[PDB]
Amino acid sequence: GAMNSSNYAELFNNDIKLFVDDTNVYRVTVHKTFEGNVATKAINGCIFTLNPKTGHLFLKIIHTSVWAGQKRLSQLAKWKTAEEVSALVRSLPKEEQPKQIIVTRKAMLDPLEVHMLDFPNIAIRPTELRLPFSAAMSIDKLSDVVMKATEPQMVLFNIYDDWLDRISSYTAFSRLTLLLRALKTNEESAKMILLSDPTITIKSYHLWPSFTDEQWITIESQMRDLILTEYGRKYNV
Amino acid sequence: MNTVPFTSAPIEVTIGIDQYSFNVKENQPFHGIKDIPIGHVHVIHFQHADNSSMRYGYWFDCRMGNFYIQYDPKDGLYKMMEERDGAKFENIVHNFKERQMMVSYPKIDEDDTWYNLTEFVQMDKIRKIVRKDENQFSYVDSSMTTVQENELSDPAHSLNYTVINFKSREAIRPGHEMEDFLDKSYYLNTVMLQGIFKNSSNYFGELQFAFLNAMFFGNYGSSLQWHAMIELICSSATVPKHMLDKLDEILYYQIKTLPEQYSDILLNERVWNICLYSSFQKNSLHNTEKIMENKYPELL
Ligand SMILES: O=C(N/N=C/c1cccs1)C1CC1
Repeated sequence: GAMNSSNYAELFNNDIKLFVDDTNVYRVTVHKTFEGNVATKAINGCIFTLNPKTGHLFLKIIHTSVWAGQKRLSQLAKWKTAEEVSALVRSLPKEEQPKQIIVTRKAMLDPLEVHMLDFPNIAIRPTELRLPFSAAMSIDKLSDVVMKATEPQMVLFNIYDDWLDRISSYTAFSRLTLLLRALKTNEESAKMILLSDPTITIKSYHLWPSFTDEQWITIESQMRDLILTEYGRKYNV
Repeated sequence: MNTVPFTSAPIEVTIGIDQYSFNVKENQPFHGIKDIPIGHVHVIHFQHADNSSMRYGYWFDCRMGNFYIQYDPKDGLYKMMEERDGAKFENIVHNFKERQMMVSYPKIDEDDTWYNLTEFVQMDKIRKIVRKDENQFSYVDSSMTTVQENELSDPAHSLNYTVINFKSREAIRPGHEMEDFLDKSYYLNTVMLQGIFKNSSNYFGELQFAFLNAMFFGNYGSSLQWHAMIELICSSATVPKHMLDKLDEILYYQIKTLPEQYSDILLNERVWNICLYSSFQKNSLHNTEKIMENKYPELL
């Protein structure tokens, strides 16, 4: 069934599942041509495939060369995403293959389903949640590896850093979606909040600063706070 | 011309023959239907005055034997049967005609409707979809489910339509996922036409039988099967030109014959809007598009 607030704790049970987000797969800039017509230039993009229980992120980098000589690129993006997700599952040992894949956008259902025909026992599900995974490219280290890539490339991260050493998956995922929500609704302010203090560093093998427990409490409140201010500005409420 | 005599009419019933129908009263002296045109399949179907649900009936071809109808008070239905004694049967027919207790198959000579609806339907293929090989004729009703319906219970009573599924390995070649799903040509032409049906006439034939079961019996899974077979052609970029033109004629006469009051239960909005306006073949069904627009603009 479709994933929603009701069946939300199912994310953190012991059935393996992946979220797949395709919002950053086909990225362009729009510009004007000499003759004044509009043209797009593609830039490198990514499939954001995440295990919400473990934090394991399978960032599949989509090099612009994939688009060369192809038509209907936004439609092709969905099929390429499905082809790469499927290839990822085939690459995984059987005991690591997911039992569900949850796509953040309903247009991915038919492509993934078609590509996953070889895995009838993997359930492809939509979601009613409004997840902020599009903001993944607001995370400096992920944007950097995507933009530097010269070939297709899979890069593996733990998007929770070492948080699970100290908090539950449930809490880790809420923190992650809170941060990404904030980065989405007001990137500049969100990033300011994370980095204002020069004495709280990001480990070379991490994505986020090494906040202590109490500092995470303050940070989250600052992120909360930002998101509701923005909602206030956006709806004149 | 051929005859299907009736032993009696013990219960009030609306009798259909092909696209015609007659109300018969309880124990009205009714003894059959005459002047049935040889050369096509036919269907005789019953809706009891007392059970407005349950439609039911028999597909037959008068060339394959002498058939008649007999009410069975145990099972509560008009049953088709075969008379092997040719002499005994001509005798019954002649006497009833002499007594003029038979209605005449009421064909207008201008009218090719039934031919047009049944052009590719052949009794031999019907008996493969409705498997009951002790009889030369085939019983269909309102409740019978299809094989594909059964996969998602009693197989003896199933409609064994050819299974079409757009998200299956059958339909999708590995490595041509996107191509085959957006452009079903390989599934239509290689898998279904060359592979399973062997030729377009068998495919059209099943398409037409499914339609007729859908609109005469109110058989839900027949309507599903008719729409799927339309969608497969319309969603193929490469169709033989002779199939497109024959398809437009086939659908035209089906839409034309459609009860106006059942237009919203027998025509799937999505499928029709996609075939007529989005699909590869949007421009290839002029007659069908023109009758759909003038008769059911609401659905679109
Ligand atoms: O759901 C249905 N209802 N049909 C009613 C009918 C009654 C008599 C003829 S058709 C079937 C798809 C058509």
